[PDB]
Amino acid sequence: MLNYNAPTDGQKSSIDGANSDQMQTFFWLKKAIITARKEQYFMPLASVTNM
Amino acid sequence: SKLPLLTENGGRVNRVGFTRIAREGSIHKFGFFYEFTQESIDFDSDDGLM
Repeated sequence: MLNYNAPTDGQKSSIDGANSDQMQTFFWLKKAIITARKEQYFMPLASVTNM
Repeated sequence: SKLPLLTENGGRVNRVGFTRIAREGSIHKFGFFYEFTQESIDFDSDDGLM
């Protein structure tokens, strides 16, 4: 029978021979995870003097 | 030596015969098949494999 088996972990599919292997084995979201800024407390307190 | 000659009198001479032959032929049967699974189609990287 033609089986998918598990192309990852070293068990090639039935359709694939000795030379071939699956091209796509995962899906990629393309939306990354990011971290925002840390809030600041002392900075708004200050006033500015020109020089 | 074996020509079909006649004489003026005639009579029951020079009789011949015929034959027929028969021939024949027959037919036979062939076939083969293959199998697959659902995951073999769903998760394979190439669509249109079937």
